[PDB]
Amino acid sequence: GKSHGYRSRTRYMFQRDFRKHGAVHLSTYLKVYKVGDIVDIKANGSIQKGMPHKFYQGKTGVVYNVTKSSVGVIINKMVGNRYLEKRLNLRVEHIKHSKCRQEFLERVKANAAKRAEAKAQGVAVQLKRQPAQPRESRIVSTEGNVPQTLAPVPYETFI
Amino acid sequence: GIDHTSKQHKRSGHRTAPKSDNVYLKLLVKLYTFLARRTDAPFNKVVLKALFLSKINRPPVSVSRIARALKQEGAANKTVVVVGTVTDDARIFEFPKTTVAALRFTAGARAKIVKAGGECITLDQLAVRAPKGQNTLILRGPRNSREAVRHFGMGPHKGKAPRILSTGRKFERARGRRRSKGFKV
Amino acid sequence: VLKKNPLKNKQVLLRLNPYAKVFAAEKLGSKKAEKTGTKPAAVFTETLKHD
Amino acid sequence: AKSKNHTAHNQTRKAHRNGIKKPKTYKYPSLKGVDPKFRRNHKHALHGTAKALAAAKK
Amino acid sequence: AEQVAAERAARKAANKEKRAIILERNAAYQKEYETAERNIIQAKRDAKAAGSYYVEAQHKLVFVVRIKGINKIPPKPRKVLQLLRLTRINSGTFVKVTKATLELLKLIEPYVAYGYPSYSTIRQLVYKRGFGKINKQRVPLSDNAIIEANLGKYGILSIDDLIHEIITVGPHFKQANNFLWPFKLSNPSGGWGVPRKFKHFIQGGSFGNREEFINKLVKSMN
Amino acid sequence: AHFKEYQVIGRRLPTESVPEPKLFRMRIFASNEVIAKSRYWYFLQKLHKVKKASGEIVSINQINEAHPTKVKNFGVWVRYDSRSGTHNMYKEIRDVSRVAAVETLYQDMAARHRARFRSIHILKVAEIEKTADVKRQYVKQFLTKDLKFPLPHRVQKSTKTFSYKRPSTFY
RNA sequence: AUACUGCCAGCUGGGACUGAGGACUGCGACGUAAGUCAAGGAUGCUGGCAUAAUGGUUAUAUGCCGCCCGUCUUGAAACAC
RNA sequence: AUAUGUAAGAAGUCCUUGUUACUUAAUUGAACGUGGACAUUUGAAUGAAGAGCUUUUAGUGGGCCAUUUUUGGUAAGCAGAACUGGCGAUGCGGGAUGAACCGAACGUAGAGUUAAGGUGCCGGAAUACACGCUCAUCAGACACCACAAAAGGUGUUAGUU
RNA sequence: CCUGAAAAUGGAUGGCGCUCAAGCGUGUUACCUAUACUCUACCGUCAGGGUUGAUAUGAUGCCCUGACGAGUAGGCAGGCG
Repeated sequence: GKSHGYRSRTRYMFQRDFRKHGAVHLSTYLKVYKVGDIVDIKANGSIQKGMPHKFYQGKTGVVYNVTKSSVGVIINKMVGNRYLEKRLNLRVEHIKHSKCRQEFLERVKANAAKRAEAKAQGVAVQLKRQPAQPRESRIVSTEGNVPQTLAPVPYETFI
Repeated sequence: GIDHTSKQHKRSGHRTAPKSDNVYLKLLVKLYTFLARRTDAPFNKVVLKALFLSKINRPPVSVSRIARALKQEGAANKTVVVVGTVTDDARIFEFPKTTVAALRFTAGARAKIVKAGGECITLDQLAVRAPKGQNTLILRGPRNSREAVRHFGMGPHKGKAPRILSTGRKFERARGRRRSKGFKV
Repeated sequence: VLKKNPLKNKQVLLRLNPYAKVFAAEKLGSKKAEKTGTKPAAVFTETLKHD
Repeated sequence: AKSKNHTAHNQTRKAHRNGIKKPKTYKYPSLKGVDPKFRRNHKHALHGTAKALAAAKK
Repeated sequence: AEQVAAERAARKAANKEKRAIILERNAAYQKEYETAERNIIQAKRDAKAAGSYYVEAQHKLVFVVRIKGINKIPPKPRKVLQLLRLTRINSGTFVKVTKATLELLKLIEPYVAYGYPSYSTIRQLVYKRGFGKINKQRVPLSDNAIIEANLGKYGILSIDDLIHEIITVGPHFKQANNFLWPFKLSNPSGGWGVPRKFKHFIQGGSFGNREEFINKLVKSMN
Repeated sequence: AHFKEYQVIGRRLPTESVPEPKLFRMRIFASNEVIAKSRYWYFLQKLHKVKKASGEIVSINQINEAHPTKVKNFGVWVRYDSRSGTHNMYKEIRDVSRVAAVETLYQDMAARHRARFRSIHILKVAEIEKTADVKRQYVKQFLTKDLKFPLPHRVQKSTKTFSYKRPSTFY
């Protein structure tokens, strides 16, 4: 008979770590999550209450509720031909903030700084990001760097 | 061959040339098509599409609703334009001295308008006295307050008026609707 | 009613561009250049011809 | 008379016909499922805010 | 109101002034092209004389032609082709070179032939097959009036200005390229030059990045 | 088509830590510039820790033969892949150009060992002109002194399908 | 100078298919201005018969192609009905 | 590696904390908000063929076949899964012939160019051009594909010592 | 290339036939043609539009522009009898 339990096929996924077993460091309990914060889900195998499902393992959501030792996270899950909004009551041990959102907020603050600078003098700030442009022309010297000619090597057993 | 992204030969999905065979409605549609084409008035365009509209999409608007629209600030002297039927409300005891333009008027509604002192006018008189819809206020009736829409979207945990014929005890008030009988919806 | 392609029908070409007229007048499609003798490097030729 | 048991063939195509478009988001999401203590406090705070705003712009 | 003498004179004077400014702009563009090419040549010669190597700047524009049919194509390359507006065989589009567009081209490598076009082939394509996307309709360019009416906010007032933006990709290259309807090229007049198309151009096939041979290929196809 | 001799010199992408990389150069026979750059990157990947994304090509110049109108023997050291393993071999051919020399080398490889340009690496091509240095009889037999020979059984191609006298193979 | 490559809004020649379309218009070119143009789709001139000549229909012949329809079926021309 | 979750702003970013029965030792925080400042780079690329939304209903609920991943099996034109593309439902050009392969998808005509496949004749197109190799008293001849192995042969050809 | 290498009606590199090939491996390059691509005409569908100057066109009228066209089960529309 087939087996599809709550923690089915979660052996290595919920495997704790290598040389990171045991108690958890208290930074995780010290972190503060407010409503609207984007957070990453990585289940902790040593904590068994508030554990997320293996589907939500590795997903990212928005905090919508805060409780004593937990946080309500909203995840859009693809069910068939649409995403449904699932609400999870996860614990702070399993939950973790989003460096991507932190970086975006830092970029927003910087962007505002450059716009203020432009309003100060207007030096064509170009707020937006640009992709990797093709490299322009350059002149490379040969003094001290005379080209060393290479040739394909003959085959040898090397055993 | 072409790798099509959208569906080929797709109709507009909107209504034009209304299904009604009313020659007078056709005359009004012709007049307002001309007005919308040669005037550039968004009022003319919206009145044209409201003329195109169907019946359940043209709910009756009550004289009480018109009175509320006039009680809106700075709207006492605006010509109240409805594309549909204006019904008489017996729950109001006062009416102002507005002008109401509409496709149809019930006897009680028209009597209320003319007794309050205003004028009931048709869409052609509205066009002749306000080609650009100057100082007009368009009224719309509640489309989503009918039996069909209250039945629409029925399913578990929606609460959408199950399609039933006999209402009362022992008519779909049992297992699947209370915890004492199996589950609750 | 009918598309007339430039690069033929000099009338349409001139309608879209009068610099076509001045380009033809000055023969800029075959334009000479002033000669200057900037000789390359002996190390350059030796690297090119290196075995 | 055995038959095919299960397959996911054609399923993604059927989904993507008119499918995986994102759900629509709203300002002021539903306050259901949030802490009822916070709900009571937010109700009272909103009532007070409305009263104070009306007093400010009488 | 006769609308025979005064209106005609005003319209013709405006047209003559617009033609004069278009001519001045085209002369400036030709001078810029010639200066850029000659400067490249003298930069290479100066590097050779100084003992250093002049590395060519990587080309900022490619022309990409979908050359495979519309059957049996996986979803990701199909979507990338649709995003690049390559929905038919022998269908071409100009692409600005960035990391994102290079990744797109690498994704759709086995179905397109792309390369680095020159001013000659760009002008050939625009003049011979130039169609604007106006009100979601493919109308032929055929008129600096049309191009100015649909792109005058960006200063593009003629086919020469449009071509200049395309070749020297600038601030409004995205708008000009999107205004340009995708080019519907014919099959090459002399053939593809290879017995089998669907190998890489390096491997003796036809698809992939033929860097500067796209000019010859697109001139044969156009 | 007919191969062309290219020198392709390129480096790794100059970083802040190590500016001005070592500028490696290669001589390669390829159809044109695109295949030349492809083969240069392939060989430089086989030899050194660098790929096309992590490096750049600073120069690619065609090399014409110094004298394309004099006969010289050519010693070609190549390595190729068979259906079983990899083998190195040395061939000698009489030819007027290095490009035509590798043309005949590739043709002879394909003819005699079914090896394709895919499977063949040209390790080295050396121009020589000394007798008693060439080791192949099928070259020394032409480098013999006062070499003259006839061409027996001459066959003349005809344009028309019908000829009105029996052909003569004299010469 | 010349295998080569690239460009020409460079110059000439020989073929083919097509001719869609309107009661004033548009965009243009051409000697210091009259107005003409290859510029928003073919006109000019000249021949043969004032008919089964061109054609339509039909029956053969010829070149190539063409499995018997309906159904069940993953699959029918089926030695499946 | 390939796949895969997020974010790339106006429902946003900064001073007034205005309300609270929540919370704090505390006008401390939390949530919501009033006043003010931010334009043609409103905060990457590309595209968008009009976004979005509702009702109602048909047929279907025997599938099969490539290329890759892969299970049982000696194996199977066997049985069973994953992604994608196809056939079913689809003609057309090529593989002589063939549901799936290769090209390419289809209104009625004309001209031109090709794809895949080909150019001795059947059969439209070089009894082309160039270099080699092969002589079989069962040659070899173009994927899917319509089969062949270990072993051996100074047959012949080409390759370190 | 040859030996290994044996199955039953007569038989299939598709056949004829082919031996410095019309075989095998690899390179130029010309050439042939699909209902595919380009351009043009016509038909239909869809979309976007223009039109209240005569006392002539039910404005379901007239006109302009562009894109598209496979199809079983099935749906709808417009028509014939």
